[PDB]
Amino acid sequence: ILLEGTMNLTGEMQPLVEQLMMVKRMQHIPTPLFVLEIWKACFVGLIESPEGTQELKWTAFTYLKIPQVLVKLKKYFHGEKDFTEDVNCAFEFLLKLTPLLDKADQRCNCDCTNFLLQECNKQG
Amino acid sequence: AVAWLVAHVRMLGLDEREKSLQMIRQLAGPLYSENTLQFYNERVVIMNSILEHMCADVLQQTATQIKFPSTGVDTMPYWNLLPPKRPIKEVLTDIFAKVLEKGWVDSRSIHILDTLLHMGGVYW
Amino acid sequence: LPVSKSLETLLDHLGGLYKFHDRPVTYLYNTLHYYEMCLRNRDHLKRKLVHAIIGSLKDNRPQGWCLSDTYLKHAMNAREDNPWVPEDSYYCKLIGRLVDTMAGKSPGPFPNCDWRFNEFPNPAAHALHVTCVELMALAVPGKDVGNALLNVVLKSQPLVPRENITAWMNAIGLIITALPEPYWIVLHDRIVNVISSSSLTSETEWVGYPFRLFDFTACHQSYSEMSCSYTLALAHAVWHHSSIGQLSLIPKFLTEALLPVVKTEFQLLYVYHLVGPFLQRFQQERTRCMIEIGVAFYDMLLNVDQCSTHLNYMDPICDFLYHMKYMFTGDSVKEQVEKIICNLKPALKLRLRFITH
Repeated sequence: ILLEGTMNLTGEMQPLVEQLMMVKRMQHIPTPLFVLEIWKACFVGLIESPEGTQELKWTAFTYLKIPQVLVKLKKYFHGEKDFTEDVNCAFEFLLKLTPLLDKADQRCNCDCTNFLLQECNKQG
Repeated sequence: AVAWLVAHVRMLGLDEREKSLQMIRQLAGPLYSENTLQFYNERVVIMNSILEHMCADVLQQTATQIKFPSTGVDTMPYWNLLPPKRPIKEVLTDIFAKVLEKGWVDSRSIHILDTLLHMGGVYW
Repeated sequence: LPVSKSLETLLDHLGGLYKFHDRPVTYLYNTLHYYEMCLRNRDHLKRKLVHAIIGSLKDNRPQGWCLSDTYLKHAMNAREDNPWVPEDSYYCKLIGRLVDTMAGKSPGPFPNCDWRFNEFPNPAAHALHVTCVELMALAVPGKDVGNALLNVVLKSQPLVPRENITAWMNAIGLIITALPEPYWIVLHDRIVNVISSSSLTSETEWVGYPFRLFDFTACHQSYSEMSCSYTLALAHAVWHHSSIGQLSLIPKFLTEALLPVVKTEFQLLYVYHLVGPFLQRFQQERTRCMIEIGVAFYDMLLNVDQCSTHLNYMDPICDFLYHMKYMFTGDSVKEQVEKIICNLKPALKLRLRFITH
């Protein structure tokens, strides 16, 4: 996800979901740990590497990748833990590591309000 | 201007008269003191300057230090960023030794590796 | 208290007393051992002695001591309440100086006059007494020292970098091993009481994987940064730095407070991370408490035997205790542990039937 976001933030309608399915089923595939890894990915950037407009590209890539994983969860699997409680424990694991959001605030200066707003937006 | 910069870098280059000529000449420094029908001699001018800076960057790098007519906020984050007086035998330490302990891709190293591949050969 | 202003005026008449050496570290320790908790009279004395000691030290012109002048410029009015509020960021600058003493601007204003007569084998020697006089100002520090340090750790100020953190770790370790006992005594409850039982009993979270995250250096990325990890790092720092006499009270500590807090098994792995890697320091000189540590761990076993359904990573603890016995203690504590390991679970018996031998 890091490489894809850093290389081509556009022209990526849905090949990345295909590669995600590939690396998932052709490996240990824990859906909760999966979304944890992808979230740690989309937030590990946007803070260290970018300094200017690259941060804008980073946030745009994150807010494009969240509908990607959303439609992934919608179309990929259905019948056993249909991406409802796994997402719950995923966001719980996220909330466990507070220094993540601490660095997010050190970077964006409004990561609390912006975080709540992007959360309720993704809740669309 | 970029086309003629390309023509000069394809030219001898040892003269560098027309190169610095077009550099200082096409500079957006003068903010149209006359009644130039631009209406955005600040925003459009800065955008034109950063555009001329983005293109032909490595082209002007072929010569000595350019006049730097952009005068913006932050330059291009990604660049060559390769040690000139150093061979390619560096991914072992600057890249591989880091990611050995670094459980990520380190987007700086991402662009470094991307530039290194097309500058070399997939086999080696 | 009142006529002490007269001896203040007297030392003002005796500035020459401080024309040879500035070593008030011991002069504050031996006279402050049991005083920080009851410093109220001495607190009101220091309320006016701050500027007095400042001027007494000011009988020079190298412009080297800035933290005192920083307090002075931060103490224009109502010096009893203001300069102690924004200390954390202030402490940043403080630790900033220290993190510049080893790799930063080495030829700075600190080492001079003459690098060999102001007791300069290292700039940290001068860091010692300046940190001392800074934290000896008020009374709520000492109790607040470790609190503000843990704050600037997790409430990381934008001035605190995240890449060279280990230098800051060494710095906090030095400043803690330098300050007297009522200053570092807070670390006990800082580690065992704050977060060691945050939720951390049964349904903590899916974060239960202990090895990858609980051990430090996992927070090499901006991710993988748990609060317990930074806490263990601060711990190991203060443990290694204060491995002279501060560690000497540690065994009883584990026997006093660490008993009714251990409920789960990753709590046991955490307290192992806390205690283990410094036992050889005791083995060097303080062997007479090793057995204590030993039975302490053994006592923990009892707990993790009672309120426990299954043990997934038990064999790590088994071989850990195995090498604990064979590499350090040997056939020394056999009789004391004989009566304690008989209560273990069948798996633990099957593992340590040679330990009992």
